[PDB]
Amino acid sequence: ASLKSIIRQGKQTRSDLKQLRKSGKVPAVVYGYGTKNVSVKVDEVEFIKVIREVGRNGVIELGVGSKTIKVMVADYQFDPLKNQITHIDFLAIN
Amino acid sequence: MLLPKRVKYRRQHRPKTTGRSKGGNYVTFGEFGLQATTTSWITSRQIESARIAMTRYMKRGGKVWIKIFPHTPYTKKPLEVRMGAGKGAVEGWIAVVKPGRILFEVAGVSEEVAREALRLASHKLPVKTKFVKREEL
Amino acid sequence: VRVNVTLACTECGDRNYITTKNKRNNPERIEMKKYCPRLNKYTLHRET
Amino acid sequence: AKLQITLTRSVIGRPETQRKTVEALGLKKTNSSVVVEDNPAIRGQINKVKHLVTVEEK
Amino acid sequence: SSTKNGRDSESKRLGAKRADGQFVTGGSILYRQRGTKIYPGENVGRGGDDTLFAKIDGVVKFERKGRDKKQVSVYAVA
RNA sequence: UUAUUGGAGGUAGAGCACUGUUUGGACGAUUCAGACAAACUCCGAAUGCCAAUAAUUUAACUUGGGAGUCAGAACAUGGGUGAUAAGGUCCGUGUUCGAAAGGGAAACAGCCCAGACCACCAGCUAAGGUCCCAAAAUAUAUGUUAAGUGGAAAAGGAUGUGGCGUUGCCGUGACACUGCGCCGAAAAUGUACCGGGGCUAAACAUAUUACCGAAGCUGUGGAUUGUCCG
RNA sequence: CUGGGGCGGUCGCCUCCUAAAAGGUAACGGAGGCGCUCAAAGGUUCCCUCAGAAUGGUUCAUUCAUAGAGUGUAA
RNA sequence: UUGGCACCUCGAUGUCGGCUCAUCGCAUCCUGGGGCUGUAGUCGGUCCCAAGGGUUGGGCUGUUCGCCCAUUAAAGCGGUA
RNA sequence: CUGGUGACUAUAGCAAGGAGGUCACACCUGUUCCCAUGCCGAACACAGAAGUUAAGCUCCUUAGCGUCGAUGGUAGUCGAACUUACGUUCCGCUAGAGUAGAACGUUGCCAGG
Ligand SMILES: [Mg+2]
Ligand SMILES: [Mg+2]
Ligand SMILES: [Mg+2]
Ligand SMILES: [Mg+2]
Ligand SMILES: [Mg+2]
Ligand SMILES: [Mg+2]
Ligand SMILES: [Mg+2]
Ligand SMILES: [Mg+2]
Ligand SMILES: [Mg+2]
Ligand SMILES: [Mg+2]
Ligand SMILES: [Mg+2]
Ligand SMILES: [Mg+2]
Ligand SMILES: [Mg+2]
Ligand SMILES: [Mg+2]
Ligand SMILES: [Mg+2]
Ligand SMILES: [Mg+2]
Ligand SMILES: [Mg+2]
Ligand SMILES: [Mg+2]
Ligand SMILES: [Mg+2]
Ligand SMILES: [Mg+2]
Ligand SMILES: [Mg+2]
Ligand SMILES: [Mg+2]
Ligand SMILES: [Mg+2]
Ligand SMILES: [Mg+2]
Ligand SMILES: [Mg+2]
Ligand SMILES: [Mg+2]
Ligand SMILES: [Mg+2]
Ligand SMILES: [Mg+2]
Ligand SMILES: [Mg+2]
Ligand SMILES: [Mg+2]
Ligand SMILES: [Mg+2]
Ligand SMILES: [Mg+2]
Ligand SMILES: [Mg+2]
Ligand SMILES: [Mg+2]
Ligand SMILES: [Mg+2]
Ligand SMILES: [Mg+2]
Ligand SMILES: [Mg+2]
Ligand SMILES: [Mg+2]
Ligand SMILES: [Mg+2]
Ligand SMILES: [Mg+2]
Ligand SMILES: [Zn+2]
Repeated sequence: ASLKSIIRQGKQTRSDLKQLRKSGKVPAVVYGYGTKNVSVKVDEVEFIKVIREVGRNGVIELGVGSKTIKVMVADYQFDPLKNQITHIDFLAIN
Repeated sequence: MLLPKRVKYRRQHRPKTTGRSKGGNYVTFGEFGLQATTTSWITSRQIESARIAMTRYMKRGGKVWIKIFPHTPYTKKPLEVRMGAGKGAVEGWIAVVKPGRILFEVAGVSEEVAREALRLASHKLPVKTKFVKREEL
Repeated sequence: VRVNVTLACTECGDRNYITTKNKRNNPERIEMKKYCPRLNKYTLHRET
Repeated sequence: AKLQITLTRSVIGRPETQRKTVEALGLKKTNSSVVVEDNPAIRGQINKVKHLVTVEEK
Repeated sequence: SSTKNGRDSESKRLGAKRADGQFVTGGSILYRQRGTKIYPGENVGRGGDDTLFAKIDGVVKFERKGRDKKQVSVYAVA
């Protein structure tokens, strides 16, 4: 139910994103009612653990910068080759 | 399958083979699929041979989906002719396959049976392949 | 259309106005009012 | 508020447009130099030919 | 054998002949086209072969008309 | 030439709204889902192009006198053709050769670095290199390979070895990704693609510090012709 | 002219693709068309709106129908 | 091999077959060593190692090729303009 | 607030429900005149006013279809380095699709009230 995210500060380059995905992290974005858009990054292993523990339509307690906002996985991007999640869309369900 | 019933133009520019697979990258009709990891033309004869192998091993019972169709005709000049004097005549029909494209899907058999059937089919194809399951979180 | 024609005025000796027609469609000498420079008015120019 | 630009790579084998930009910067021969006031236009020229020049804040 | 193909017509050099924001004299062709791919706007005429031309001296402005149509006008330079 | 601003247009990609092609359902042609297109488009870049008024720069145009040229080539890249053959052929774009010497690529027009006014037994660098041939590191740190792999190849095969993980039973397995190697691997005068000797690093991958290295740049003297003020 | 020449094919003009989102751009590259026609199928003023489907009737009517019709002719 | 291309040679690089004389490769025809065999033996089939030596006299055809006669342990396939 | 008439990329349209006609708009009643149907006063045109909100039309509440639409990422790609690998790397630009979301119009005059 709980996942910790790190705010992505500034505009990442292509190399920054490549290093992020190599280091086992997933870029993500949080938006929706009660929250302002913010780019974050979560650990892939931890995210998979949370998602298997709550399912697909579940509610995730996402620590986003001194705020424990509740989100749902609106969408995600997957690379079928190398079997790696590449991006997540966390929708703050209010 | 085999070939289109008709096409507007029977002499077509050959398709571009660089890049990654544009679509059809997920299992959507069955439980398991054969995913290409390498790029090539795939002919109708190759498709038919792979299909016969997979369905014969599965002993019917299951369902087979062929996700690629040979839309593109390709031409070949007659044996031993000089260059020029127009384009040749249609020789066969091909599909372009790029990494990620699901080639076949199966359902209605166990996981082990699906794996064996897809391996047998893959040995008929000009591409490297990987066994894939229906994608969930 | 089918054949070139020349339309002639009743005062001007010029045959300035050539045009075409279909002989089967209009076998009769076609005529129409055309401007005539030498008279500075429209007159009746008829097929030759 | 002034940059020193040095032409450290030859214009031989470079496309004509890069050569024209190098010429517009006042650089003549290899290892020649210019000093110009910094502004967005000069920055654009430098960025166009940055693989051929070295910039020092002067 | 032989090819039945091999024919083409002379290219007709269509398209824009003056730039948006450029000053033109009266009679200057702004656009060659088939049909009204761009429509005649203010102080702009449409010739018999659909050529768009400036009817006054002024500055060329390409502008949108409606949702999926375009036009070009000429405006007298103040 | 760049910055900024405005504009024209339909490529790459993508998509299926039209045309055509196609797979599996459902209902009794339509509908759900999923694909394909140089001559399909509901969409649509990067660039390039046309202009307008700031920075840098040095051309531009017109009119005359005099030409030569109208066999091109390779490389890279966007495409047609051919067989996603050719040192093939035909167009677009860029470079070099042509008409260009010098250093590197063993040798090697077209690749990489770089454009030779002349002289010097001065110096700094480029590509490329530093065990001997043969100038400069038998350099430093971490690791990989054991195949002379390095120093020419594939489907496929395999308890070769290293890094990563998700996992299961209770040391042991399954699975997924990945680094480097192995087999697959047969040609004609003589070893015979590392250039040779040789090398287990003198191979490979990261990082760092030196140095060598050209007719490039600098230093000194000189020649010629211009510009600014001899 | 010609991937030697011959034989075959082609030779002017129009449209599309190739053509790399200005224009231009080749091959014995991929497709087609022209050597006219119309006295209205020209000009002007006024008015008008299609294909198709469904449903009823021993062509008509209703309903939808942004054009999926038509535009003399190839695109 | 039949070709594709048209890069050397058109101020000349003699074309097929045979004869003479060879020389090299190994994808081995024989001989030597060996694994499997639906290898009892005698013979075979197939694969692996192996290039030392050996590997034919006639009929027909210009022929190469090929068919045939009679042999032989065998009558190998290719490169060298 | 209504109407007339413009401007704007449907954010404006369609769809479903409800509310209203004092004037106004409309439906409406007719065909003598002007005018009118390849036939018909259906339309156009003209007299009007019996009546009616019933429909058009205005007003209200809905995001159902349609339209608009970020941020984040992906594809592609200018340039550079590596490289010949159906490529890799760096840099700038940055889609399409989809997501949150916007949206059941905004406004210029003229007149009435
Ligand atoms: Mg799709
Ligand atoms: Mg043309
Ligand atoms: Mg005309
Ligand atoms: Mg495409
Ligand atoms: Mg389909
Ligand atoms: Mg298909
Ligand atoms: Mg397209
Ligand atoms: Mg080539
Ligand atoms: Mg060539
Ligand atoms: Mg070229
Ligand atoms: Mg030059
Ligand atoms: Mg040289
Ligand atoms: Mg040199
Ligand atoms: Mg050299
Ligand atoms: Mg060598
Ligand atoms: Mg040398
Ligand atoms: Mg070499
Ligand atoms: Mg030094
Ligand atoms: Mg040396
Ligand atoms: Mg030395
Ligand atoms: Mg070696
Ligand atoms: Mg080797
Ligand atoms: Mg091997
Ligand atoms: Mg050697
Ligand atoms: Mg060497
Ligand atoms: Mg020197
Ligand atoms: Mg010098
Ligand atoms: Mg010929
Ligand atoms: Mg002939
Ligand atoms: Mg272009
Ligand atoms: Mg163009
Ligand atoms: Mg024709
Ligand atoms: Mg003709
Ligand atoms: Mg040959
Ligand atoms: Mg040639
Ligand atoms: Mg000769
Ligand atoms: Mg001679
Ligand atoms: Mg052997
Ligand atoms: Mg031997
Ligand atoms: Mg022998
Ligand atoms: Zn007259």
